[PDB]
Amino acid sequence: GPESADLRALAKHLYDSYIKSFPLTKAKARAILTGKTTDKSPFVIYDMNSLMMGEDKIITPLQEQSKEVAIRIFQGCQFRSVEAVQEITEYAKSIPGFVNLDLNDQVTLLKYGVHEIIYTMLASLMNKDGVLISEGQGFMTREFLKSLRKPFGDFMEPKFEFAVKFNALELDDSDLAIFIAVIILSGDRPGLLNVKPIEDIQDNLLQALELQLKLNHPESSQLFAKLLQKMTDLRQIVTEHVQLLQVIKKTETDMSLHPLLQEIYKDLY
Amino acid sequence: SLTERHKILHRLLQEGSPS
Amino acid sequence: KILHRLLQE
Amino acid sequence: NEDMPVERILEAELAVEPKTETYVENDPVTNICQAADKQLFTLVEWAKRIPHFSELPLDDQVILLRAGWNELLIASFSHRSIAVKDGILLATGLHVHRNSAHSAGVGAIFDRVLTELVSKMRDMQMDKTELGCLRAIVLFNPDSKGLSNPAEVEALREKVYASLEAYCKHKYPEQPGRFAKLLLRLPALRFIGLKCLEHLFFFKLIGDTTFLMEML
Ligand SMILES: CN(CCOc1ccc(C[C@@H]2SC(=O)NC2=O)cc1)c1ccccn1
Ligand SMILES: CC1=C(/C=C/C(C)=C\C=C\C(C)=C\C(=O)O)C(C)(C)CCC1
Repeated sequence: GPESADLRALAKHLYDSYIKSFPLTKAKARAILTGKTTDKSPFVIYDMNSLMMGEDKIITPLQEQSKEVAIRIFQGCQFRSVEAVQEITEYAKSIPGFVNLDLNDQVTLLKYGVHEIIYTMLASLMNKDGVLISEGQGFMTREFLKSLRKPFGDFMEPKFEFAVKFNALELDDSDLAIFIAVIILSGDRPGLLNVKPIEDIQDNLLQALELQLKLNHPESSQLFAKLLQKMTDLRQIVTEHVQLLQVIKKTETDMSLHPLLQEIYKDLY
Repeated sequence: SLTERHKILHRLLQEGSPS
Repeated sequence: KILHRLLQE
Repeated sequence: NEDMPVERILEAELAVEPKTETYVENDPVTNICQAADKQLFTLVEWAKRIPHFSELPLDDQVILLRAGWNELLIASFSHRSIAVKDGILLATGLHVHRNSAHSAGVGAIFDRVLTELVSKMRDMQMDKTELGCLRAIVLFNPDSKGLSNPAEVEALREKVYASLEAYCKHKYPEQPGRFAKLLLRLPALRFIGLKCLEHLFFFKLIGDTTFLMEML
């Protein structure tokens, strides 16, 4: 139809804006994970010894001392999130129509969307053995993460299990760009004031995603529906992590949350 | 209110990320 | 239990 | 292309809930719980009528229903409540209004049902065929632990996707985004389903409550 060329132009705009906002693409992460690159430097962390050797090799850089390992790691993930929220915010602001939304609604969409996107993009950095860290400069094993003391040894496991199944869809960065846009423009977030303009933008993005998938994965049947079904798993990943945090805050001395994450998580589910 | 409970996101959305 | 029975019926 | 006919799914849906439940002339939780138990029995009946469900290993049939009854029931009562004002309509004919849901300490989840499920189904005029397909999608969940053949369950799920898609195309050709909008009701249903299961774990735990008990 005559909607098709604007839907491809939209896909392309989103991809270009994705490349602008997210330093480590899936394409780059895969090159690293499969060893393809030649600037292939990843320091591998698989036990306490290698963690000590590699920790300084791993942004906002200083040294608050004496915390145990599990906590320093859990909190490293937190600071990665802080950075991710900023990249995602920039990306969101490139989606046509987004910055024209009520600013309350922009906040709400980011508040409830950032973690679903974070776990989506974390998949791009994962294989069944571990995850890339500090933009590809390190690699931390799944077994190492799982060996941490309760309750920190199981916080990653639902994310690896999601990633294994997500990565089986074989999406590329062009696909991801549109899917992430779809997640941000979610009209079911609590407390939205103006649902209709959000859903109108989302409908257009969803048309763009279906066309992208059909063209880019011409032999993958019902790829579109299977991808949209992943938004259900993502919602559960997030709500289960929120709950884990609630235990932790009621039972772990005083790990304080970064203020950006304090604001995100305050009154979230 | 909402934006008041989200000062940082509000600034990021309107101004961008400071260096 | 019930579920099993109810299915086979 | 109807290795999963939408006519059958609509049949399976129409096999529950008639006009005679006018009324029979509060404790919302026991009322809701009583409706749940009742509808659990008709759920096996529903499932039997969903194409190829019965053709599955029996232990599989058991786990699919064990895993999804929760969401399967919430989906049904929510769609039934499309015309009601600030409440839901149980399968026993009773209303539960929000104030008694707040009075019973379950206001928060209850309001989510109203905003993220009922109100959304109302605004898009979700039809019963659509509702039945979504329930079938929830039914055929191949990540449920214990499945002998998950790829067969995935296959069935994917047939609902194609058949529901074909249906929305034919029935609603002026709404090319309709099929996606349907699938996008599922994340809220999952979240609500999880919170509801915790509340029941709690009510079971304190003794606030038969088939339902088994399911828990
Ligand atoms: C395992 N890696 C890779 C990143 O892995 C992540 C896992 C989870 C999140 C979500 C964070 S953690 C939290 O409680 N809230 C959040 O937003 C974000 C990133 C790292 C990275 C840096 C240091 C240590 N390890
Ligand atoms: C309402 C309600 C809840 C319902 C839970 C479940 C598990 C099933 C309801 C089934 C019905 C309502 C079937 C029908 O009407 O046909 C819970 C306890 C979470 C919290 C209180 C609000």
